[PDB]
Amino acid sequence: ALRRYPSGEERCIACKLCEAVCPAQAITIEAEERIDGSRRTYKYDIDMTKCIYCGYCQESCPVDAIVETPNVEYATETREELLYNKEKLLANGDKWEQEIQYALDADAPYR
Amino acid sequence: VSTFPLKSDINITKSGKTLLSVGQGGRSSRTGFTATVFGGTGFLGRVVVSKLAKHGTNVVVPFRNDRARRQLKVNGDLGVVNFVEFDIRNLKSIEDSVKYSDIVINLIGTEHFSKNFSIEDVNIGAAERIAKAAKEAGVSRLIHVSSYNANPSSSSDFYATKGIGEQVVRDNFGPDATIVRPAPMYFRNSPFLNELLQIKALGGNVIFKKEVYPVHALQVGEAIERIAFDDATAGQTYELFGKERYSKKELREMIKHIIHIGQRGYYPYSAGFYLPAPEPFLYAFALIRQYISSQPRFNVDQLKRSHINQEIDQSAKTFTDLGMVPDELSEYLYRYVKPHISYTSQTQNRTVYSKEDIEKLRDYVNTP
Amino acid sequence: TDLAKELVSGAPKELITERVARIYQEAKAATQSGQHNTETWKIDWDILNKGNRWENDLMGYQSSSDYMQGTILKFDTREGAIRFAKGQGWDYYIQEPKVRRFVKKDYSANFY
Amino acid sequence: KSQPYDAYDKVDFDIAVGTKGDCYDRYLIRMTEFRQSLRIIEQCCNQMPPGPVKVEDFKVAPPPRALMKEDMEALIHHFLLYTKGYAVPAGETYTAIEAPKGEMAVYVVSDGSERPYRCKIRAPGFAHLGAFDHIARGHFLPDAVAIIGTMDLVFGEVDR
Amino acid sequence: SGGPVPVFKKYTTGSKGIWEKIRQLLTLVPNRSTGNPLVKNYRVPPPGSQTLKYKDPVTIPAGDIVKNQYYDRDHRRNYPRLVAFDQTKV
Amino acid sequence: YSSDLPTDIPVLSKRPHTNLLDYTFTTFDKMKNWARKSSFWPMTFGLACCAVEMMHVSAPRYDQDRLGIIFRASPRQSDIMIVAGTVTNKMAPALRQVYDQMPYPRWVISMGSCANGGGYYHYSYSVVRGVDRIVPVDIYVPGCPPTSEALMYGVFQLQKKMMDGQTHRMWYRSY
Amino acid sequence: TNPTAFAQTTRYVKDSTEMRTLVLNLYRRYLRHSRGFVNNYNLDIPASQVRTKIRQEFERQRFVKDLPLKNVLYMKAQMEFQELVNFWKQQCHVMQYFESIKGDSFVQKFLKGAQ
Amino acid sequence: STKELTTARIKDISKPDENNLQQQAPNRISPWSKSQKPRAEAQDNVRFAVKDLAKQPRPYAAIDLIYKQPIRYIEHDNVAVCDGNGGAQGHPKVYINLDQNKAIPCGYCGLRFAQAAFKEDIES
Amino acid sequence: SSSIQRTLRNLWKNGFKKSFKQLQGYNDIKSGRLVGTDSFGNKFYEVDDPVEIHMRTRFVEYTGFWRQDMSEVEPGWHYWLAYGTDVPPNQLKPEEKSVRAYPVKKHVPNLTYTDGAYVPYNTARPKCATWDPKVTERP
Ligand SMILES: NC(=O)C1=CN([C@@H]2O[C@H](COP(=O)(O)OP(=O)(O)OC[C@H]3O[C@@H](n4cnc5c(N)ncnc54)[C@H](OP(=O)(O)O)[C@@H]3O)[C@@H](O)[C@H]2O)C=CC1
Ligand SMILES: CCCCCCCCCCCC(=O)OC[C@H](COP(=O)(O)OCC[N+](C)(C)C)OC(=O)CCCCCCCCCCC
Ligand code: SF4
Ligand code: SF4
Ligand code: SF4
Ligand SMILES: [Zn+2]
Repeated sequence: ALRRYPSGEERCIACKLCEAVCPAQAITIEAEERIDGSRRTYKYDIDMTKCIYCGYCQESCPVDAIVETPNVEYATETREELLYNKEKLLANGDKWEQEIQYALDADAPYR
Repeated sequence: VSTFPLKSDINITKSGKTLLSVGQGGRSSRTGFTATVFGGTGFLGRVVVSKLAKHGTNVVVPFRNDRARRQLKVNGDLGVVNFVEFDIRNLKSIEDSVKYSDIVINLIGTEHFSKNFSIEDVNIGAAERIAKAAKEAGVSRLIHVSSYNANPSSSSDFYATKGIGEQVVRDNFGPDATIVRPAPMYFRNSPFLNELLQIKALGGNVIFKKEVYPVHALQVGEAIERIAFDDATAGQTYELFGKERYSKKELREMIKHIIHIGQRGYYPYSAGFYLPAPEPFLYAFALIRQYISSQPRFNVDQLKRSHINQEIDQSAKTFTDLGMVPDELSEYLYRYVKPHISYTSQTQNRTVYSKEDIEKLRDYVNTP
Repeated sequence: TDLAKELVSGAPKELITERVARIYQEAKAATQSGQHNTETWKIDWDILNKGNRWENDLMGYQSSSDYMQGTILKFDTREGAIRFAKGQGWDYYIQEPKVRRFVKKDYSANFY
Repeated sequence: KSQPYDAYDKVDFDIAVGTKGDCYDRYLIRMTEFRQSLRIIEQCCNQMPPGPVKVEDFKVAPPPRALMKEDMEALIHHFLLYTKGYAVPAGETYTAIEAPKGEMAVYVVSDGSERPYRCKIRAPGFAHLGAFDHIARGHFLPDAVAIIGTMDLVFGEVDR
Repeated sequence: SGGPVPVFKKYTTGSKGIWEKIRQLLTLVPNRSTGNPLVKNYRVPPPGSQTLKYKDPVTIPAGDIVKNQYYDRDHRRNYPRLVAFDQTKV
Repeated sequence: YSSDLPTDIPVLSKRPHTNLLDYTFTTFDKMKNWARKSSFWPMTFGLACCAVEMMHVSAPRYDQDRLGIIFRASPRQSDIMIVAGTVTNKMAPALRQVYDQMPYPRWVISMGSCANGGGYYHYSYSVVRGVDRIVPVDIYVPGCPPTSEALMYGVFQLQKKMMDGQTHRMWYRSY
Repeated sequence: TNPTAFAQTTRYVKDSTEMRTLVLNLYRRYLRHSRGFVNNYNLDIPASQVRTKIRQEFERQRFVKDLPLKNVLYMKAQMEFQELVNFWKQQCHVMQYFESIKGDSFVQKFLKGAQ
Repeated sequence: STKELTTARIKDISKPDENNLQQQAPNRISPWSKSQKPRAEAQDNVRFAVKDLAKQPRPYAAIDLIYKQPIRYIEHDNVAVCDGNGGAQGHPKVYINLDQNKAIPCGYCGLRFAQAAFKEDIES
Repeated sequence: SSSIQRTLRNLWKNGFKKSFKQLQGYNDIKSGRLVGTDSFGNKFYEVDDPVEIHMRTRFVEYTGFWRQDMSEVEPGWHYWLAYGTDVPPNQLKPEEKSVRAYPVKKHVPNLTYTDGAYVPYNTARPKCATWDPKVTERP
């Protein structure tokens, strides 16, 4: 999931750390200057059929933008549904924000 | 198939769209075309869907059987093959299948009538509705597959409805509709060969006397690939047939020797490989099973068609107009009847029938 | 040297009759003052004129058909790179590295 | 015991040794190793010391996240460890550990870069299965199933 | 030495009252545990509800702000050199 | 030869039950769908680490047998094919043959990143990039490996799909 | 450890004349097993076409002159022979082996994209 | 008008409709990047033919939410310090100069900081 | 835990209607103290019975009677059910809650096997723009 700041702004600054670390090369990122001048991405894809669910992207994120929810019940009928774009990842972040906050408040001190 | 089906990487449709192909022509490549294959879960449909999707062309497959459509998706990459649950009695479902399509191939047709559909409804009503819906969606190309003996004045319901289907399609979609008249097609699990391979073929003296010009099913699907991507084929009629004429009795006896049913002299007669019955009895049995059996059996109309041989319309076009040489049944006969061989199992030596071996076997069959 | 080792390597014939490899020494990046990457000789293949990269319409992925697009061999000497390219029967060409001319540089020259 | 590693020299345990060299002896050894491992686990719980769990070297080990967001040098090391990695001095090694399957070893070749030049993985199951022909000859079919089980074969390890 | 341990000293759910007396009579080895973790002891504070306040542990010689020159502990760049002895040097 | 096709007859998945025969064949489908959903027999086809999580579904903690799930060693006696592991090019012909030997009705489950799209070995010279290149997949289970509950959730999704089958009502209304 | 069926001990032949005999001996073994290849893999072609295919593959290396290359070529041919006779190959591989098939003009490649 | 639905703009010339599925976001009509594909064009694909557009993921546009946050005005200091208002769970701490007579946003959060002496100039 | 006396106690506490619903999906008759409800409508309970085993002290009562879906559990209570914390989301401190600047809607479960399934698409424009043709007449 892709997370937001409490003000609603996206946490990711399109720094492309997660794309470089990813052992399976499951992350595709395209970025540019936003309309207002912010450093933001306009394309953030994760191939869930290619990811090995290893957490390197979460560890490398400097702003905690990309995280892994404790969710596992999202099996899909078609393989296309496992190709997450930015809209799917941002929606997941909004949907699972409360549960992610549970994990962060207990695991952040150990990081 | 080959490695790249299109003759050029840029194609302009009849509706004005410019389509650019990307890639060398593999699974990950694209042709820029989106096609709808009505009846893509049928015998010919699977061949057509496999050829279109293997080169990257987007295929929309309307379907009514949920389990039958699953094997079609393997042909193409992710997002290439799409499915729409449809019924010819649902106008909205048909209009959704052709909304994004540049090519519409109508493979819907039947030789039987059921409790829900008649021969007219599928061969004429379904074709007309698909053709008219395609034009209102601005589809550049429409391909309709009629039968080999399509004739609106024919005494057979199947041939007459196919003949009317050709005319009703051209009126609705327009002069830009291409019509294909394929001969009986031979292939793995082919209906033309399944009847011949059936051990207990009731009334073989009345049914297996029909003479046809069998054509390879892989070539028919290949021909449709040529027609769809070549705008020079619009508005034409294609008769797809083999060079060599065959009678079903010759094929039946030739197959009997390949299967080695005759290894035991008594067995073919005892097992019921010959079931001579009077035609009036076959008519009665076909009439009864039209309302008792829940599965499509040999019906009344097919009994009429046993007396009608395949006649070729000379004015129509052939494989030569598409730059192809028809495959010979003698070359491919062994590989398509091989699964039905009794024992084989590399016991002593497999008897592989080549092109010359099949032709010699034909002489033996006709030798008294 | 003269042995045609490509007959036993197992690589497809297209590597010989259709692809061109470049033997080169990496040039120093204009954004950095390091020269470590310029100490080794490398071999890569010229891109295919068609099908090197195309956009997958489903997700915008960079699709390709060039199987040598991501292969870069490393050599310690120029002679070793030539000997290996000749051994495999590859069609290649050498890009001679540019050498920087030496000019004396002293602080006194800021005024004289 | 032959080449102690990772605090195995600070715990007390015994090794079971068979005599007949058949499957039953190997079953008994693996049951003793069950209890000896439980013996070691108890000592590790009691003797767990305080201190860092990774090397205090931010050029190899990632810095803590809290220190990353406050220290300039921590951010640089965090950035470079995840984008370029850490370079390893040129050379080669053959490191082996007493894996549960047997002797598992890796032959890693370093070229001074951040990516291994060669990584040969030695699988005890790969060597065990190579002796299956020499061991299972003359036995019956159900004995082969026992011999396969007694070798503790995982084919990801074999086919790495 | 890891000798036999009574059942009540093991962190598993056991029997009570008459059902404990019956278990001792019928079981061949009465001191064995049932293997069901204690609901009131095992994982009762979940990892997400721990009250411990974690702090990063740092050693003094290598993690202090003074007397902590990095090259004094730069073992990676002080690796042993690779030396090969041929028949000439031997 | 006049054909008058109705235009607004809903498709089978939307078609309500109007006459008495609709409830008859829907009862026929539900009796079969319940039987196949309840008698969920996968085939023992463990390939790689994904199989370990598949074993823990049969473990006492989850006890797949409580739902009627029994693993069969022969394709003849199994109707569910769970591809749990990496499919290699050397293995792909064997996987296709085993799949073809399963009598109908049959379903295929793709578990783990290897079977879904290749996962860690996507760019390998000897790995198939997704089992769907060989056999049709009915449900994809994500994870590396998917947890024992992740696999059970995928099975529940498939059983939900199976209970919605209308094989015998399709013959009555669609054919 | 006993070697599998039809397994030969790898050897480096230092005589060109001896190498020619070994190739001829292996060439006849391929021809003798042509019918076995048809039976085991259930091919759609007669054994006569298999022998033509075997001859064509052998003729592709007829004019190889370097002796070290001959030893590798002979060794791999022995491995291929062992693979086919022992039915280690799947039937799909052998079918595709015999499923191997005037080039296009400059304009024909140009109009479609070429390579 | 399909011109506001397919062109990147700093502001939407009209009020966004939360029930309109052709907007880029429920709270924003136009896209906010020159390379961002318009949602209306993206949904005009063969794969959306029989798909309900309402249930598709439509997260709110972050560009419209961040500018609803009031400007933070700093008293008796020309430097603003921001770390995400979360500390260890925020972003790396950075220092923003406020000498210029305008609001300057954070490099990570996008929160805008300025001096109180420039409050009148900025608001007008 | 598998005793018939435990079932009889839960049968009495729950009643006929509650227990029969458990006899249709749960394959077990269980009773517990209500902890809260999610936006989708599911009810969550905690069991104080000493005879319950380690991993069976928390359970959900789904809204449906014939079919149950794990994805219908709200993300707020999904973590609590899996024993990730001892504080249910309805017992959360105001500072421990998530702050959303966007509105919140009803929980939406997994949408597979429906018409609402997620359809992937490219969020980026084509990297090259073709020339818009124009005609200028020569003098
Ligand atoms: N030897 C041959 O097979 C010959 C073929 N033809 C014609 O070629 C065309 C292709 O048929 P073929 O593949 O060969 O064999 P089939 O007769 O099995 O193909 C029939 C196709 O049309 C569909 N169909 C029939 N009725 C309906 C209906 N009411 N509603 C929706 N779909 C329907 C079927 O869908 P579904 O499977 O889901 O029921 C199927 O896909 C046919 O029109 C046939 O008449 C003519 C001469 C020779
Ligand atoms: C004679 C041969 C041997 C016996 C075989 C018996 C097999 C067991 C039956 C299958 C069970 C099954 O399928 O019931 C499961 C289904 C649920 O179906 P669903 O898809 O989960 O929901 C879809 C259904 N809605 C939409 C309604 C939710 O329950 C039912 O609808 C039960 C209600 C029907 C009426 C029940 C009482 C009528 C009397 C029935 C007894 C005479
Ligand atoms: S968790 Fe998945 S996406 Fe993230 S770095 Fe690991 S493999 Fe890549
Ligand atoms: S690591 Fe975090 S901030 Fe950097 S690109 Fe990935 S998600 Fe964005
Ligand atoms: S997906 Fe992951 S867990 Fe499953 S087989 Fe592949 S590597 Fe193993
Ligand atoms: Zn900030």
